[PDB]
Amino acid sequence: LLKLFTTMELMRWSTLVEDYGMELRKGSLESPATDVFGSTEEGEKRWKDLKNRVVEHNIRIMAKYYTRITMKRMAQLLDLSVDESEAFLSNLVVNKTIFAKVDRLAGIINFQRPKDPNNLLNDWSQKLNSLMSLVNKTTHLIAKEEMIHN
Amino acid sequence: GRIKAIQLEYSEARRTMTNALRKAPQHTAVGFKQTVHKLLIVVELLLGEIPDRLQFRQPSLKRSLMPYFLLTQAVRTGNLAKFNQVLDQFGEKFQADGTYTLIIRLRHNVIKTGVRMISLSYSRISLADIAQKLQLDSPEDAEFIVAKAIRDGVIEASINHEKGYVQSKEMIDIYSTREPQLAFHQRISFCLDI
Amino acid sequence: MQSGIIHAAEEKDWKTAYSYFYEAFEGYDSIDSPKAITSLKYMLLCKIMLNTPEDVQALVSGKLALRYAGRQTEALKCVAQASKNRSLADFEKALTDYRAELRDDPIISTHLAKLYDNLLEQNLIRVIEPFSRVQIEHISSLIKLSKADVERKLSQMILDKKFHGILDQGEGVLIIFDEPPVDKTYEAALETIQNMSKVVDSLYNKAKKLT
Amino acid sequence: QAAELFLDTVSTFTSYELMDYKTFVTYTVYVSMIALERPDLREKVIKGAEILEVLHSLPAVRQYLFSLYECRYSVFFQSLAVVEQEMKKDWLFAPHYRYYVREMRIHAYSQLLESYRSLTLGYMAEAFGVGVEFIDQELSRFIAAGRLHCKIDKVNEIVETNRPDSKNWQYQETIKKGDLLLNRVQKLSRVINM
Amino acid sequence: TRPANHRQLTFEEIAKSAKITVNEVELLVMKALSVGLVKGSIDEVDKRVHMTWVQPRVLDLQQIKGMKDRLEFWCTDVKSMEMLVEHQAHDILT
Amino acid sequence: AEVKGVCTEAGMYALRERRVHVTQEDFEMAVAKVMQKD
Amino acid sequence: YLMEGSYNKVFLAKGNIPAESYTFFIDILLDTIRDEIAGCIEKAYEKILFTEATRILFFNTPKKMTDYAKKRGWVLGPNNYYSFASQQQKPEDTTIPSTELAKQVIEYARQLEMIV
Amino acid sequence: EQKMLLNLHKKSWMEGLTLQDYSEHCKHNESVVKEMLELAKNYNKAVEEEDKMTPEQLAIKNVGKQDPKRHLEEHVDVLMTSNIVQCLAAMLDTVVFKLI
Amino acid sequence: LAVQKVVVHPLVLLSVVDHFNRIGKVGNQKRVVGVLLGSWQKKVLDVSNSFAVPFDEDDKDDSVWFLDHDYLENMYGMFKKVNARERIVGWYHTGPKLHKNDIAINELMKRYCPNSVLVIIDVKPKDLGLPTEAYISVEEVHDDGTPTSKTFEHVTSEIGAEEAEEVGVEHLLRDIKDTTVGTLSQRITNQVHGLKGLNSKLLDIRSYLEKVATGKLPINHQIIYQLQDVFNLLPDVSLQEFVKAFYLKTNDQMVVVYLASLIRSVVALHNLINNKIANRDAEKKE
Repeated sequence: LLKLFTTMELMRWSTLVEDYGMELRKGSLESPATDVFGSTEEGEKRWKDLKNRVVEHNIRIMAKYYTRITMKRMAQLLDLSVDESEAFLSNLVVNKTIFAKVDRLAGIINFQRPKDPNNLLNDWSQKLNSLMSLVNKTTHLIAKEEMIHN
Repeated sequence: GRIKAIQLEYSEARRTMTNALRKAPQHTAVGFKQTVHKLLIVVELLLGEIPDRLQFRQPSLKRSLMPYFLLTQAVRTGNLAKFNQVLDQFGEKFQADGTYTLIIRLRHNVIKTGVRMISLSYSRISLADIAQKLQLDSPEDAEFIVAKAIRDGVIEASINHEKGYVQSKEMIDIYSTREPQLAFHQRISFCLDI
Repeated sequence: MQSGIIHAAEEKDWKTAYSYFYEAFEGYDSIDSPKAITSLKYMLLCKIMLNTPEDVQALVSGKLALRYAGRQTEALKCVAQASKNRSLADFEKALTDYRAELRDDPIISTHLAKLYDNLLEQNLIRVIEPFSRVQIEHISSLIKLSKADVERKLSQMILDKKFHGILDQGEGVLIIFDEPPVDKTYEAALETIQNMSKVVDSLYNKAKKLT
Repeated sequence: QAAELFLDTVSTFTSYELMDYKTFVTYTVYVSMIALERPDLREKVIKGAEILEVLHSLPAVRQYLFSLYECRYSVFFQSLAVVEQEMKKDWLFAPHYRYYVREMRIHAYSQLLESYRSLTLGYMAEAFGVGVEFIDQELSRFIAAGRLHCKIDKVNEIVETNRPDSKNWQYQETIKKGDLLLNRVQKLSRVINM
Repeated sequence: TRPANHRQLTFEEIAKSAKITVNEVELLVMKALSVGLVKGSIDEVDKRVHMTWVQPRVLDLQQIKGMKDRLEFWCTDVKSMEMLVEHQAHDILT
Repeated sequence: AEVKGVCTEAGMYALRERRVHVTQEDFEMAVAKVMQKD
Repeated sequence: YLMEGSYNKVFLAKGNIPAESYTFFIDILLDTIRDEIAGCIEKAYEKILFTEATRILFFNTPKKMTDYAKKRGWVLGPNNYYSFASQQQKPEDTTIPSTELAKQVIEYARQLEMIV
Repeated sequence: EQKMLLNLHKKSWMEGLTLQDYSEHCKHNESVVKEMLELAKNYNKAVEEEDKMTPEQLAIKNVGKQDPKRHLEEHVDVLMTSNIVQCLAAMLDTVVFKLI
Repeated sequence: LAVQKVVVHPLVLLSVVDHFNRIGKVGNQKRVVGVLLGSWQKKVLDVSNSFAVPFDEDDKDDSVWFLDHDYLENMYGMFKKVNARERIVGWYHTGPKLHKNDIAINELMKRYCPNSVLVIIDVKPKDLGLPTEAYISVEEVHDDGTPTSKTFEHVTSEIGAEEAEEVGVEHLLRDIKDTTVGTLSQRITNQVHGLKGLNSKLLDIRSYLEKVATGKLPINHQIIYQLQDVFNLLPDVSLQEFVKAFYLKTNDQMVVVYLASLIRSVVALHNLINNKIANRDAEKKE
C-alpha cells in the first residue's frame, strides 16, 4: 500500500477497497487491524481522508503527464462524479496545490500554465547546454575507444 | 525630389525633400521652405503616410499651406467627395503652384486610406456599405477596388461574392514578428551613424 | 471608544479606528471594566473591514483577550473565518448563529452591508479562480445568488479591474483571461526617452547661445 | 498632471485669486474623468469627501460625474454636451474642448464594451440614446484611430471586443516618441555643423 | 520510428499497434512515462500523445551510417556560420 | 515660541492619525497640550 | 482607374474614346487588365462561382473562360466553384532569418568597435 | 611557452555559444534601463548647471558628486554588449543547433 | 565524482613544457611523466606545482614501464618542506593522448593520493583547445555483464593563475596580448571560437562514426546511446511557439539597444558641443 502511494502512476480507489479495504478496516486474526480506519467516527473520517489522498495523488499524477484532460475523463479516473471531481479540483486550485484551468463549457482541464517567452527560450537554452555537454562527453567516450582499439 | 515625385519614386523623393528642409537656412529662404513644404505634403500623402500637423502652424507656412491643409484633411477621411471638393476649389492654386499633377494621383490614395480604415474598423462589411463610405459609384465598382487592395497588400481581407461582404483578417500580433526588429534596425543604425 | 465609533461611522480608514479601539480596550482592560469586551468586538470588526481576518485569531489568543473569550469573541472569530475562507454562505451562517451578538450590535449592524459586499467579491473571485471559461449559471449555483445579480456584479468587477475577464451575454459564459504584467522595461524606456528629450532641449539652448 | 495636482489640493485650496472653489472642484472633476482610471476615480473623486460636499451645490457636475461611473450612458452623453458648451466658453479649456469630449466619448464607448465580449449596435445605440448609424460612425472613427479595442460586424451589427497586449501599445509610442527625439537630435546636429 | 517533428502519436495508432482498447492507451503511456521508457505528455482532449524522448537503443551499422550522414549536414551548418561570423566580423575579430 | 510650538504639535497629531493634512482639531488638541498640560 | 482598381471603368473607356485612332492601344491594354483582375481574384477571393466571374472578367462567351482557365491553371470545382486556396504560402514567418539577423547585429558591433 | 601562457583565462568553447538566462537578462535589462531613467533626469540638470558655472569649477565641483554623463555611458556600454552578444548568440544557436 | 573541476596554474604548464624539453633534448621521448602538487578547495582541484620524476616505457609492450617512486617520495619531502600546503594531487604526462598503461601508472600514483587526478598537458600548441585534459580513475560498472574495469573519467579543466603568478604571465605576454580589443569584440571572438570548437568536436564524432561504419572499430553502444540523446536534444526552431517567443525576446533586447544607442548619439552630440566651444574659446583668446 505504501509503494502504491510512492509509484508515479494512477491508483483506483475502488481497487484499493477490494484489495486493501478489508485488511485495513476489519483486518485479520493473524494480522490485527489498527484503529486508523476503525468503525468509529474518527475511523470513518480517516477513511474519507484516505479517499481524498487517493484522488489528490491521482490529480497530482494527472498533472505531471497530462497537458489537457476532459472533465468526463478526470471524473472516471478519480472514481468521482463530474461535480465532485470539479469541486475537488477547484479546492486544490484555490489552495495553490495544483494548477488547473477548467473550461467548463468544453469540459477541458488545462494543466499547462501560460508559457512565458522567457520559459520557452530558457528551455531551449537548457537543451543547448545539455547538448553541448553531451557532445563533449561523447568525444571523451570516443577517445577511450581509440586508445583501447589502436 | 521633385524629379522623383513625377517618376512615381515617392519613397526616395520623400527622403530628399525632408533632407532639403533640414539643410535649408534656419531663418531666411522662406519661399524655398514653402515650395518644399508644399511638395513634401503631397509626396507624404502620395506615399500613404501622414503630413506633420506642426508645419501648418508656422506663421509663414499657414497662409501658403492652407489649400494643402484642406487637401490633407480630405485625404485623411478617405472620402472621394471631400477630396473632389478640394479639387474644384483649389484646382487653380495647385496649377499655379506646379503641383496639380500629383494631386490628381491622390485620388487613388484617397481610396487606399478609406479602404484601410474600413478593414481596420469592420470585421465584416457589405460591399454596398463600402461604396457608401468611400462615396464610390456602385458596389460592383467597389468590388474591384477592394479586390486590388487585397492583392496589393493594402488590407488583409477576403471577399464573399455570393454573400456580398468583405471579411477582414484577424489582426496578427505585430510584436511577435520581425517588424519591430526592422523598425528598430533602421532606428538603431541611424543612431550609431550620428 | 467613542472616537473609534465615530471614526468607523464616517467610513474613514479603519487602521485609525482600530487604534482607538485598541487603546480603548487596554484602558477598559486595565480597570477590569465590563465594556472591555465591547471594545474587543470592534477591534476584531476593524480587522475584518481592513481585509485582514487572519489577525482576529491572533488577537483573541492574546493573554489580555483570553479572559474575555466568550460569545462576543466567538461571533467575530467565526465571521473572520468566513472572510478568511471567502465563503458567503459562512457569513449568513455566522449571521444566524450569532445574530444577537452581531445583528443586534448597532455599530456592527451598520457595517454588515459593506461586509456582505466585500465578501461577495472575494467569494466570486474564489469561485471563478479555477475556471478559464465558466457558465454564469454555474457561478450562480455555487454562489447561491441570482443569475442577474451575479452577471451585474461580475461586469462591475470587470470595470473595477478586480479581475480580468469578459462577459458573453449570448452564451452566459465568463471568460477569465491570464493577462501578462506590463513590461516595465518599455515603461522605463518611454520615460527615459522623455527625460532624455529634455537633455536635447538643454543642449539646444547651449548650442545656439554659444555659437 | 492636472488631475494629480488638482486632487492633491482639493482639501488645501486657497488660490481664490485664480478661481472660486466650486469652479476648481468642477475642473477637478472634469480632468479626473479623462485622466484617472476607474479604481482611482472611485477612491479619489466618487468617494472624495471634499468633492462630494461641493457637488451638493452643483447638480449638473455631479450628474455628469456619476452618470459615467454608474453606467448611465444616455445620461452621460446629455451631460457631456452640457460640459462641451461650458468648456467652449472657458478660456482655459477652449483649445481642448474638442479633444476632451472626443476622449470622453472614447472612455464611455470603451467602458461599455470593456466587460462584454460582444454587443449589438442597437444595444450600444439604446444605451447612449442615439441611433444605430451614429454609433456606427463614432465607433468606426475611433477604432480606425486605434483608440477602441473592438471591431464592428456590420452585416450582423455586432461589435466584437479585442484584447491587444500592452506590448503593442508600448512599442508604437517608443516608435512615435523615439522618432520625435531623433528629429531633435538630427536637427541639433544640423545646427552644430554650420 | 517517427521523426522528432512528427512524434505526436494519436490514441488510435497506439491502440492499433499495441492491440489495446483506445481507453487503455492512456494507462499504457503512464507506465512508459512513470518507469522512464519514454518522456512526453498526453493530450486527452485531442487524443494525442506528445512524446519528446525515448530510451536509446542498440543500432545497426546502417542506422549508424544514417546517423553519421546527419553529422555531415550538422557539421556543414556549423562551418557555414563559422565562416559567416568570421567574414562579417573580420574587422572587429581579435 | 509657544504659538510656534502649537503648530509643530498640530502636525504631530496629524501624524498620530496617519493623516497628510492638518485639521482644525489637530490645532485645538495642540493648544490644549502646549498651554494647559504644559 | 487602372491604378485605383476601377477595372469596370477601364472596359467602359473603350466606348467613349475621343477618336477612332484610339481604338488600337485599348486592345493591348485590355489584355493586360484581364490577367490583372484575375490576379486580384486569386488573392482576394477564396472561392467564386463559374458564371459569377463572367461580368468580373468581362468575358462574353462562357467558352472563353475554359481556355483562359487552363492558361491560368484554375482548378474548377464540382459546384462550378473556382477554389483559390493559395494563401497558405504566407510570408513564411515559420522560419527565423538567423543569418540576416546575425549580419545586422554584427554590423552594430562594427559601428561600436571598428570606428577606432 | 608564450602560446602556452595564452591559455590562461581562455574561456571554453561551450561558454561562447552558451546563452545567458533570459529571466536574469531581462531583469538586468529592466534594472539598468530604470537606472538611466534617474540618470537622464540628473543629466538634464548637469547640462544647465555647467552653462552658468565657472571654468575653475569645471572639475572641482565634480569631486565627490556623481557624473550622470559618465554613468549613462557606462550603462549604455554595458547594455549594448549585453544585448548584442545575447542576440547574436541566440541567432547563431538557431541554425547551428537545428533539428532538420 | 570526487573532483568537480581541476585548475592548472601557468607555473605547471611552464614546468611541464620545460620538463619535456630538457629530457627530450638528450633523447627522443614519446612523453615525460611528473607529479602534480596542489591544494584542495571544496570539490575543485588547484594544481599549482609539479616536479619531474624518472620515467621510461617500452613502446612495444605497455606492461613494461618504470617510474622512480623513491624519487617521487624524496622530491615530495623537498616541496613539502618549502610549501606544506601543496600535497600530491595526481600526475601528468605530455603524451598527446591517453595511453593504455595510464590506468596502471595511476594505481602507483593512487597510493600517495587516493583520488589521484591525471592531467594530460600537451606540449604541442593546439590552436583551439586547452593544453590540459584532467582525468580521474573510476569503476565503470557495465550493464552488459562484462566485469567492472578501471576507466578514466574526464574532469573539466581550467587554467587559472594566482595573483602573483598572473603578474608574471602578463609580463611575459605584455607584447603579444592585445588588450585594446573591446569587450564586445572579445565576446564575438569567443562565439567564433565556440563555433570552431563545436565544429571540431562534431568532426571527431563523425570521424569515429566513419571508422565504425567501415569496421575499423566496433560499436561501443555507450557512444551510440549518447549520440541518440544528442540528436534528440536538437531543438526544432521551426515551431510557431518558439519563433514567436524568439521574435518577442529579440524585439525586447532591440529596444534596449535602441534606447542605449539613442542615449549614445546625444551624449556624443554633447561632446561635440563641448569640443566646438573649447575650440572657439581657445581661438578667441589667441
